[PDB]
Amino acid sequence: GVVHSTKMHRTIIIRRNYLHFIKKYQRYQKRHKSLAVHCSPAFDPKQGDEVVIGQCRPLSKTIRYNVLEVVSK
Amino acid sequence: AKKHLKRLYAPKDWMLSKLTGVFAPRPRPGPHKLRECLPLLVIIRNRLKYALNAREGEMILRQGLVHVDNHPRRDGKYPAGFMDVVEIPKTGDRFRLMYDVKGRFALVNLSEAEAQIKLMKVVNLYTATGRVPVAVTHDGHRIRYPDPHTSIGDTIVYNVKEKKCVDLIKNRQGKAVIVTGGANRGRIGEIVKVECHPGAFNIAHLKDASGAEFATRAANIFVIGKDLNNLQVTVPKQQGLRMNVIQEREERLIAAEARK
Amino acid sequence: MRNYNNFNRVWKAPRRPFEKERLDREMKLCGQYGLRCKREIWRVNMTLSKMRRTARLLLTLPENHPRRLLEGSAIMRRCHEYGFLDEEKDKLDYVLSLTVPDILERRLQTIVFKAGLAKSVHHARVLIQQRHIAVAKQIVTIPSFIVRVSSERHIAFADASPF
Amino acid sequence: GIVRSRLHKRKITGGKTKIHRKRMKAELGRLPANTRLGARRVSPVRARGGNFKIRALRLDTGNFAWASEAIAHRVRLLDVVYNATSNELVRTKTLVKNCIVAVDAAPFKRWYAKHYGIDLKASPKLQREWTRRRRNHRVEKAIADQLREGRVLARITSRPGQSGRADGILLEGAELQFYLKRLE
RNA sequence: GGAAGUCGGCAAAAUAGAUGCGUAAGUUCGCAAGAAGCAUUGGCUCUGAGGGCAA
RNA sequence: AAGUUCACCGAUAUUUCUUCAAUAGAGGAAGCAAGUCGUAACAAGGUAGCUGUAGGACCUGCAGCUGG
RNA sequence: GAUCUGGUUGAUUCUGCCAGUAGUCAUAUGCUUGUUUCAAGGACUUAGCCAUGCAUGCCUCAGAAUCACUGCAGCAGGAAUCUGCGCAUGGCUCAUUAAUCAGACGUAAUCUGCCGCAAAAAUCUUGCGGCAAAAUUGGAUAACUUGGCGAAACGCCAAGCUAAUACAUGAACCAACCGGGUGUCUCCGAGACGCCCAGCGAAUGAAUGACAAAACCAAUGCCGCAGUAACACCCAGCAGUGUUGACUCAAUUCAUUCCGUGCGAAAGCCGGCUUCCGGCGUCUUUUGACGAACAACUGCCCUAUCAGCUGGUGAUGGCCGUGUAGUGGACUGCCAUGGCGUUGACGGGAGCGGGGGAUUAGGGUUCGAUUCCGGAGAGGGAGCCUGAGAAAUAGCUACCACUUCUACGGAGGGCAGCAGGCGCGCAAAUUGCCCAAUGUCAAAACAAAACGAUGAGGCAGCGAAAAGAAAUAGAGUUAUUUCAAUGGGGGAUAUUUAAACCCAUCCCGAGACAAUUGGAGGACAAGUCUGGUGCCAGCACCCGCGGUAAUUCCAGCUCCAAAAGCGUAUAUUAAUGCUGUUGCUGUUAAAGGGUUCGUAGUUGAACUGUGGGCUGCAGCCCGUGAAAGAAAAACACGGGAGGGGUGCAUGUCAUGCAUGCCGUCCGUGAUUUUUUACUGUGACUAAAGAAGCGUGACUAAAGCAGUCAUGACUUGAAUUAGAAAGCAUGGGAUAACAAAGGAGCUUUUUAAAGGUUGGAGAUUAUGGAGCUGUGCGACAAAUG
Ligand SMILES: [K+]
Ligand SMILES: [K+]
Ligand SMILES: [K+]
Ligand SMILES: [Mg+2]
Ligand SMILES: [Mg+2]
Ligand SMILES: [Mg+2]
Ligand SMILES: [Mg+2]
Ligand SMILES: [Mg+2]
Ligand SMILES: [Mg+2]
Ligand SMILES: [Mg+2]
Ligand SMILES: [Mg+2]
Ligand SMILES: [Mg+2]
Ligand SMILES: [Mg+2]
Ligand SMILES: [Mg+2]
Ligand SMILES: [Mg+2]
Ligand SMILES: [Mg+2]
Ligand SMILES: [Mg+2]
Ligand SMILES: [Mg+2]
Ligand SMILES: [Mg+2]
Ligand SMILES: [Mg+2]
Ligand SMILES: [Mg+2]
Ligand SMILES: [Mg+2]
Ligand code: NA
Ligand code: NA
Ligand code: NA
Ligand code: NA
Ligand code: NA
Ligand code: NA
Ligand code: NA
Ligand code: NA
Ligand code: NA
Ligand code: NA
Ligand code: NA
Ligand code: NA
Repeated sequence: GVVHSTKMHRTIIIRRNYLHFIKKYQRYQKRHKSLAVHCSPAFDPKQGDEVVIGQCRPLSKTIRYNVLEVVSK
Repeated sequence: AKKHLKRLYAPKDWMLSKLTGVFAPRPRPGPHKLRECLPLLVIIRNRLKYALNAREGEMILRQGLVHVDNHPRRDGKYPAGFMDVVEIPKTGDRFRLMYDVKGRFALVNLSEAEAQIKLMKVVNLYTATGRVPVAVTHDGHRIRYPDPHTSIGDTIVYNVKEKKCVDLIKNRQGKAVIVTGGANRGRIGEIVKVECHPGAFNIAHLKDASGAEFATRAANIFVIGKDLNNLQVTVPKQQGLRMNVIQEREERLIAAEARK
Repeated sequence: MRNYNNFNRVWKAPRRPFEKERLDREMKLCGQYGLRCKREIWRVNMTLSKMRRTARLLLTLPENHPRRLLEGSAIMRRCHEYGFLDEEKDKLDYVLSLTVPDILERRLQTIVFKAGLAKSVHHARVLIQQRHIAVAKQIVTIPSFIVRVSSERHIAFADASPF
Repeated sequence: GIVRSRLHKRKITGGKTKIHRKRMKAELGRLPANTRLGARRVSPVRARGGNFKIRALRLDTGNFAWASEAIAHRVRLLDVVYNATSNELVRTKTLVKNCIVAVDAAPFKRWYAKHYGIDLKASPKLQREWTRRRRNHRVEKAIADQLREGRVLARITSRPGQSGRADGILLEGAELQFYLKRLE
């Protein structure tokens, strides 16, 4: 995904953008989803960067993923 | 929690008519999984035809006249499964449960000194108290001192009459396997090359005797011999050779024409 | 409740219930073959329709296809067994020319009339219903029995009948 | 009664969930123990599956280990001196995990003299392994300073309300200096 | 018991400080508004927050 | 065992507030379906018609259109 | 089968709707119905109220009988009670619900009776008066008796007897291996001895849970440094080697508490041989299977006359804790100010979700209370005990609304289980028979004195829902008499069935055993027929008939359509390119905004590419240069390869019984390496339903069977499609995402200066290898 907000402490919001296909009209549709991820101090991602996240056990009310890699810009 | 099993929900590997009753016998927990087992009541009554109904099937079983792996079983809900030896000494018939080429359960006749061994696939290894190594097989057996070279996926040749392992077959390139799950069940192939994908399933590529190529998940293969020549277990008549439906339809039409 | 026996319908009423050209054509068939009601004619229309759509789908959409060799000879075997098709013709295109009278010929009531056992189609109907006719030593009471070509030379009178 | 489910919480959008099922036994909770200093008193609790939990109500004894020497002894708790959650737990004298307590230092001084031959042993005899292990071995002044005072700070490492024990470990190194500054 | 007294609730009773929550129609948009209404408050022993100058 | 004291879960009742759906009402207003009083439109319909606006079937002023 | 017809005008060509027409396991209603087979059936309105009866119990050879119980001759059968297991399943219903569900997945975050395969070395007991050894353990309670209380109550009290596989207590030596800490003796650091502790599981703390070239000193092994798993004797190889993608996991050693939740050889029960040989049953530890709970990757109705929602009053996150079987704002204390929203949040409304049903050329529209799977509930709302499992309802407690008996003191109830009632409505069966089949439970195989329960389920009744097959004659004679055939029906040594039934099979019986429902101007098949009425009565889905000569009303005759069926009403599909993605209209018929600006959104120009030579065959450094160098690679792992291909030594205190005669495989660290989307394959993908392979259930709707001669066919039950999302891999033409905005832009060669030694523990120098200031030789350069 792509980093969307870094206004929390050791937590970021990432967004996934995709196209959804409607069978009747034979055309696509823009959709998105937002996830809350835990950001380790080993990483320093900026807004707009691409990250790789992996599933873990529930760490909070909304967090279920952990940052594993960050790609600059 | 659940104790019943509707007939429509029962596995299709058994041959139960939807119009005969509402219920089917629910197998108990045991050596084999519920979805991949054949209960003893189905074998006695619906396949061997020894029992006309389930009342007579209880008389046979509760007398201990049926031995599974050299041990009487008196429960009609006992989950008999793959590579199991069933012997009825009074009638003197010995069978082994295998998969035919299409995928259905098949009873293969056996002889003495062949109904004394069985093949088990190792699914887990762990260390028990006192630092002893234990291997868990595909039918629930626990071997307390396996070969030091044993690994997960290998096949162990067991001796049911005397209860020690005799030989070990390793799983690697150039070996004979039989598929026990999926759409290729009951087909005997030959391991060509295995793809290893960590975290996900491993894919194994196999070639039949006739040269047909197919693939399946690595958990669905069962090593049975060094190659297709010297197999360690008797297989059904077709020897795991799948044939085209076009030719299959033709021969039965010709054979039935000359059958009379 | 908890019953899984199946059942389906076999005929279909026509659209436009008052076509003059259809009404008289159906009356010729009903009196020529001795049928009781128009439901018999509409039953034959349904089975003929089912044959045609299977062939048309199978004809050219899938090309030479394992789904064409299969059930491409089965229909011909089915058609040849009952006598709905000519022996010489062996292509799926020639099953589209099947007509209602052709299927109506291969009926037990019609076969008895053309075999000389019965003087008229109405006489053939009463004989079958009276258990005076047997096929391969088996009493048959259904005038709709579609006689297979293999049993053509086996139809005769009944042993238990006074005839 | 008490529940641990998320059905009564608001959604992340701020909306309210319409609950259409009753409370289940599988999601229950129980009232806390509030363990305190005093003579031993515990009560058993039957948990799921037939197991038992020991809910301790008062404790005054535990097992404390000296990590540097890899030993342990059974001593008596003297006081509660610090709690990170709230100092009202120090006032009420409750025992929970990770709280800081002061324990009796007498057993550890005796083992020190019996092992390394240092008094903060009536006859030297042939037993002169003291110099054998006293080489390349030193004791921090902070630990030794309070050993002769009579009490030594320790950290509780067990959950008293779940097992009925108050076991711990002696503070050393940077952890000791962290808490000594707050207490002053 | 509670305005039945009397021309008429005259006269008396009644509400009440401070803090938190909450507050209608109407309206010249300023108000109406302390609208209406609900809760807390003592004594004692403790804990936290809110500063200056000298190196 | 009965029984005191506290904390928690909390039915039920009373009162106050929010939302949804239905309900009466003297009297006034507005539509639709089935004798009298005038011809506003259709022809230059006898003052060509029509649109917006303001005032007193309709009439008059102001600006616009031809569907003159 | 990719189809249309009537109605606006005096006529004509359009737009447009109304009406006709076909289907519905879609209901209701009216008039009719000879036979048989197969089937739905109080969902809709009231998750309204319910008299009565029945729906969950279980005993074998193998847990406890002194019935004051029954037979006969101590044996057998044993009522009743204690004990162990089950009653958390099945059955019913669809009130709630935008989560639940579908496909695909995780628990390394956890619990787990019955079932399978396994494991077990703690614990000074008993008898006698120190000696012995097959442990001859203890107290109490039902059923029973006596006296009873109460109107009753699936309500009770006291006293006296006595069982255990109920409860409690408790077994030394036989009997081993190994380890830690410590006192008195001998040799010169070694050995011996004495003592304390050392079992499974639990809590805490500390380690293990691998790696990937020589000199000097102290102590050590072997003949001075060549051999060389490790180790101070009994054991000279009695673990130097757990698993995974990954672990603070499995397991081992040390210290303290353990045990202060726990752990019998049931101190158990039956048989067969002549004393040992079996069959059961039970406690603790561990992991397979069967389950439970939690989590969320893509999809999931209408509404803006609902635009802001949440906000330490827990809302988003952080720290230490508590609670839980376990993760978590699940919860207490403190801290920060976040999270969601026009890609529709929040609010309101109608609905249980799927597999699937109807219709349709294709694209689609619509239904799904109901047989299989999942969720939820038991008049309403809370709380809880037992238990492996319940927030259980034919369990308990309280309140509210209904309701029952009474001697007035008190005690009871929960049919959305099966039949039956009352109400409600347009709308839905018998207070029947049986455990014979299919299953569940369990102390249980069947028989023998000796038959487990089961309104689950079966099978009969009622029952034109719907679906198959089929009667109401046939052939002739000169218009009016001659034949043959019989099925309805009535019976049968009989057959079927748990008993019945039905059905099949056989035999006294005709030319009233007699068919209806709508119509006859047009759409739309069929009268210029005859009376009666006279814009009245009436017909008419639409157009329209009737005002004294009615093609249409009321009747007779004749004719038409379907036929054991046929009309009417209401919803729905098609007709409908009249919802238009495929595929609609907008000058005058309905409908372009008065004109501009503008943000999300939708759309968006060209280019980096003709391979050559000898329809083919085989080859090319596959532009030009230049010929090991040049235009996945490269170090290192023996705990990597069942150390992969290409009778003579060795030992002998040996179970050494042994050992030898160029590219790949595996794992680890360095080096820069590009996705999405589309497309082709492969894997994985409940039945029932749909498509269809085979088969003369007399045919068919069906079903998966059957066919051929002490049995064979190795009998058969083949295949296919199934939204979207997820997994692996091949291709690069059309596209997307991301980045920059163009001045943030040589290599190689030697010379010089510097800053493994036997093993284990310290000390030293040299050498690598990199890092700089120099010097040298050679070769390039896309811009002298
Ligand atoms: K006029
Ligand atoms: K909503
Ligand atoms: K039964
Ligand atoms: Mg006959
Ligand atoms: Mg008052
Ligand atoms: Mg007065
Ligand atoms: Mg006053
Ligand atoms: Mg009003
Ligand atoms: Mg005028
Ligand atoms: Mg009991
Ligand atoms: Mg249930
Ligand atoms: Mg039922
Ligand atoms: Mg012992
Ligand atoms: Mg935490
Ligand atoms: Mg729907
Ligand atoms: Mg259900
Ligand atoms: Mg009922
Ligand atoms: Mg009805
Ligand atoms: Mg029933
Ligand atoms: Mg008439
Ligand atoms: Mg006509
Ligand atoms: Mg217009
Ligand atoms: Na009959
Ligand atoms: Na109802
Ligand atoms: Na029902
Ligand atoms: Na016991
Ligand atoms: Na549904
Ligand atoms: Na429930
Ligand atoms: Na009930
Ligand atoms: Na019996
Ligand atoms: Na029957
Ligand atoms: Na429609
Ligand atoms: Na159409
Ligand atoms: Na099917």
